[PDB]
Amino acid sequence: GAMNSSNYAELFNNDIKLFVDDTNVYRVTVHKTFEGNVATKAINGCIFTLNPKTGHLFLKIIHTSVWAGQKRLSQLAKWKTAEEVSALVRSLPKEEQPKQIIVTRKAMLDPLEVHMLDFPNIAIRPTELRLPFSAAMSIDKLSDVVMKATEPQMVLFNIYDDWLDRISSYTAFSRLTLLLRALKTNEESAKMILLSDPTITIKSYHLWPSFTDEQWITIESQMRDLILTEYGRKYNV
Amino acid sequence: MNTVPFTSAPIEVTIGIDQYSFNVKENQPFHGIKDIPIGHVHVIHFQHADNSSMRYGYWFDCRMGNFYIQYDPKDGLYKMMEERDGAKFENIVHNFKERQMMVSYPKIDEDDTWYNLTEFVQMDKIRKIVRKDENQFSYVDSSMTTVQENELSDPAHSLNYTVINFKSREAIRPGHEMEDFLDKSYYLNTVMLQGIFKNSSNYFGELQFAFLNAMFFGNYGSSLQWHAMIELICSSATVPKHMLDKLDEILYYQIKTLPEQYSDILLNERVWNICLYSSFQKNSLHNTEKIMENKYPELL
Ligand SMILES: C[C@@H](C#N)CNC(=O)c1ccccc1
Ligand SMILES: C[C@@H](C#N)CNC(=O)c1ccccc1
Repeated sequence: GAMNSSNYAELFNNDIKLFVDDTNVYRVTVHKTFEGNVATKAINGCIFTLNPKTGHLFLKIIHTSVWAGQKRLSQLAKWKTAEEVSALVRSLPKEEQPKQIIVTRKAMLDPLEVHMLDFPNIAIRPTELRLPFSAAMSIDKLSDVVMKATEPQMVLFNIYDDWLDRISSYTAFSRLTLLLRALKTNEESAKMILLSDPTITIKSYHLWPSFTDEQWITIESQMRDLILTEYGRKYNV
Repeated sequence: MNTVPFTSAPIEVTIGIDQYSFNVKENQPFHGIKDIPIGHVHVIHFQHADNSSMRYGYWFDCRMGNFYIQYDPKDGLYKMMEERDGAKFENIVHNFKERQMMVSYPKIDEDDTWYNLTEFVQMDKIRKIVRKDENQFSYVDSSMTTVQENELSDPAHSLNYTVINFKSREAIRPGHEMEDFLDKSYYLNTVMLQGIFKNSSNYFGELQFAFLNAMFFGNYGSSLQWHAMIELICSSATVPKHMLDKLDEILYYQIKTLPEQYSDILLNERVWNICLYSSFQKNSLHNTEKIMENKYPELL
């Protein structure tokens, strides 16, 4: 059934599963036309497909050419997402295919189900969690590869860097969700926290800075404060 | 005009014949139903006074044999049977008619209701959905499940309606996933009409048969089938104009005949609102939309 607080540890068991987030697939800027009407201009997007146990991220870049001459783009975007997730599953060896795909938005359920009819044993699940994966485009290296793309492209990352050498998947996912929640709630402040100290660098092969265990505790506390703070500046508390 | 005699009426029962019904008191001298119009299928149905549970009945066509009803005190129901001795039957009937112990099928001459509800229902096709080949008539009750219901448990006692499933490989061509899900014309016209049903006359008939079993027996799986067959048409952008015009007439008479106090359970809000207001055919069912709005505006 639906994935929620009560079954959260299931994410880190040994049954292969993927989250799919489609909130950055169809991205537009809204602008005025010379005649004073409103129009949109699409910009490159991406499907965010993540193994929460291993950190493996399959980042399918959606190039603006896929929308050319198409109608009802917000609806098409869900079906295009489902087509690409299905294609990814089919590309994986059988022993690497997921047993479950969890969609972050319920509107992806029917498109993904229909595209996965050939995989009756892969469960397609919604979630009650309000996960912050939209903020993925606030990770500088991910945003950069999406905007630079001149054609459809799949790029693989480990969204946990090397954290699993020192922490469990549960703790890694919790840190990821904290960082992304902070970037979503106040991107500028969150990025200030992560890069304030010029002596902590991001390795070429990593997405996040190379914090020590102690510095991660400090960082994580700072992100929590921000999320509470902003919750005051928003609710006046 | 044909006749279905009864041996007797040993238990108190409400008897229906098509859209008509009457109550027969325990051991009341009652000997059957006469003046049944030739040319249509008919249904004779039963609800016992003591156990309103289990409505049950028999679909038949008097052109296919001489049928009568007899109560079985062991299995506890009124059973339809065929009398093969033509002269024995005619003599039984004529005697019961002379003694005026037969209700008269009470058809008004202006009234095309039964024709309009059964236009495409045949006894040969009903026998291909309700399988009991030794009999020329077909038993149906409130509890019988459909083949599709069983996929999700006694097969010989099932309604074999054509399984319709919008999220299935039968419904969705590889490579046309979005197209076929959002516009079911392929599935309606190629898979179902050209490939299974054989023509629209057979699609309309199973849709009519599904409705009548839902209404007369409260058969839940039949109601599911009726609504699925409506939804499959309304969700197709490409439907022959003659089918849409006929569907409007079909549904009009079904909605007109539905008992008002059963609408809550027999009508699926989602299907009807989708069909009348959101679907490709939202503007093609004028008669049905007008009767639905004047008779059941709450559902919408
Ligand atoms: C008056 C009768 C005689 N003799 C003929 N009517 C019926 O047998 C009948 C009519 C209505 C309900 C049940 C039986
Ligand atoms: C299952 C297929 C068969 N036979 C299709 N059903 C019908 O043609 C039909 C079934 C019931 C009444 C009228 C027509």
